[PDB]
Amino acid sequence: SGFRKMAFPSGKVEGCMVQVTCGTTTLNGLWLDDVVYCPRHVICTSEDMLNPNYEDLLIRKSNHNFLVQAGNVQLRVIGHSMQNCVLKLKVDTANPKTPKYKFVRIQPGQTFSVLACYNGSPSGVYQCAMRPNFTIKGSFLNGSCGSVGFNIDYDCVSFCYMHHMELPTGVHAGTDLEGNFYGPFVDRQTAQAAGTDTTITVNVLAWLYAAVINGDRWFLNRFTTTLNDFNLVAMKYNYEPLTQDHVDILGPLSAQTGIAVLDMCASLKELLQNGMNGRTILGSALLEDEFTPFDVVRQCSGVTFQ
Amino acid sequence: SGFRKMAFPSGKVEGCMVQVTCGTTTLNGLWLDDVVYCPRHVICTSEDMLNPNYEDLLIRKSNHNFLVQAGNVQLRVIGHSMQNCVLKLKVDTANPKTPKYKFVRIQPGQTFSVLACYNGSPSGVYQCAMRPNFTIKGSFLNGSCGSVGFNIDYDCVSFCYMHHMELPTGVHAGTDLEGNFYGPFVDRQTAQAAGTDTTITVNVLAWLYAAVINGDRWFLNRFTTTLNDFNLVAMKYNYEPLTQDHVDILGPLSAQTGIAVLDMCASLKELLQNGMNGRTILGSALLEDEFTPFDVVRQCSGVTFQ
Repeated sequence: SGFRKMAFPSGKVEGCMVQVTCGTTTLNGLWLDDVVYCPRHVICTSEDMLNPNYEDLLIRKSNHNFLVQAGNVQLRVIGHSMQNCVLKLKVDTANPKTPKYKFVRIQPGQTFSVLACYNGSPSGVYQCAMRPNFTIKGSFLNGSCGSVGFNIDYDCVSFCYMHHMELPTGVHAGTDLEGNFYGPFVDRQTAQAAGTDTTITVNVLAWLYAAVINGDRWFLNRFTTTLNDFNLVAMKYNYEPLTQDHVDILGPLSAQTGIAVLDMCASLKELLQNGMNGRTILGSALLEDEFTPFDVVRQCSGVTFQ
Repeated sequence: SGFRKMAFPSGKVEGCMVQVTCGTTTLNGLWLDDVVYCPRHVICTSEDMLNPNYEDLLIRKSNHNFLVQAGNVQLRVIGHSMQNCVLKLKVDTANPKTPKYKFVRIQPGQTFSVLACYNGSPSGVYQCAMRPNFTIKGSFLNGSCGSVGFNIDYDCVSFCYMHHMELPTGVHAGTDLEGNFYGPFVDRQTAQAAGTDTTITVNVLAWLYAAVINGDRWFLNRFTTTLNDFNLVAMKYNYEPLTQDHVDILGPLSAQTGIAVLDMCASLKELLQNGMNGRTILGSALLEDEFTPFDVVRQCSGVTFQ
């Protein structure tokens, strides 16, 4: 029993992290097979970041200007390419630790693990959600760019996120592994607005189900509700609206606990309109939205990976 | 910027996890060099757990009764030994992935990462604290026993915890890697009382300093206080008392932020006596005590490991 914000085991990713240096700037890269993926702003100095012309800047750089380092071994860059916002640095040797991997573009509200790295060296791992406004509330210091987010199917690592920027508001932005930003952000040091951040309702419901499974039942209320009437209240508290797809996704959790999804919605609705009155749920005084319904089933059923 | 409950990268540990089977029971083992460490109650059936005579039970078991499996390879048990509450299963092959390691007995209030495993296969990693009552509030399903907790010095893994038991209260108990339980617990399925759990005050102060560093300053109050007067209030709220050693440990955080330790104590004292009034600190509505002063400096300075 018990419930924790669990990250995926990071080993399969740790062996893919390299240090990329272009000029003075050094950040992290992802060494899969014979391509090193890293943020293209590695080619930028502090001045260039304010208004970078990446095509022009990249053209002033040559293969020999990129120093890729993995531990105390050096990789030779035999080719460089820019895909949207990622640099593809083709090196001469394929990473012998290359796991079975997938590149995926996740949707807001999905969770993944981040391996936070500095100088190509892992410092820690934590689980987070892609906010509905396509930011992440991470922990990234200077030099952590190129840190990646991932999910692990049993033997297959799904890379979904590469860190690029800390917005001036202190939240973090990045791309998928094809270099396409999540959200409306660009890799330039300018003020950039993230949209209104909403709470991921289906995740909160998932976590409520986890709370029931772990014995926290006090929020099971006397009421029920409709999906239309629930969404009316959720809109007021900046919760994303619930769809039938979300109900369908919560099906197994409803079956395991004997609590229909709309009955849990009535409990959540009451939690929103009346708060938690100095009480907790799974140790939290706030409603948690960084567990998907799949995270809950995974943790409550103990699925493992390679 | 930003702050997250970061776990250590788990790769160095993942390659040490094996599956141990004795009779019907299967749990996790730790394969270091040529010794597999696992909970001795692997030799127990469900009935034996209520009143196990481990010496007698172990004597009824032979080397060929222990099936150690790592992936799809089998390890041959060439010897078995019981050290306090751990079984030492000497196998014929030394783990080629054996990291530089240390066995350490940590003190209550210290943090470490747990690699939660089932059938010898990693399912997730999370950071936790050893409570002052020598329990841990983990996430362990059936078959997760033998999961280990660890810290990572740059290249050296310090194993500090092996999971053995979920207490009937749903909290978790285990041993160091020499088999000595943390706390007054025994590995038998009987009601076992954990002491009063207190909040780890020096950790809460560390996390306050992290909050200042990350821009959460509203709790910096108009007051100051003495170490004697602070401990008077902390005792009322089930906070462990603060020593000069704790003050000395917080020294660097005090230097970085320009806030004397006793001034932070006055802020914490006010937080205790008056609550947080529906406000948050680093995203939390509760005071967090699972970051040590070293965790904060580590995360705020971005120290890395092998």
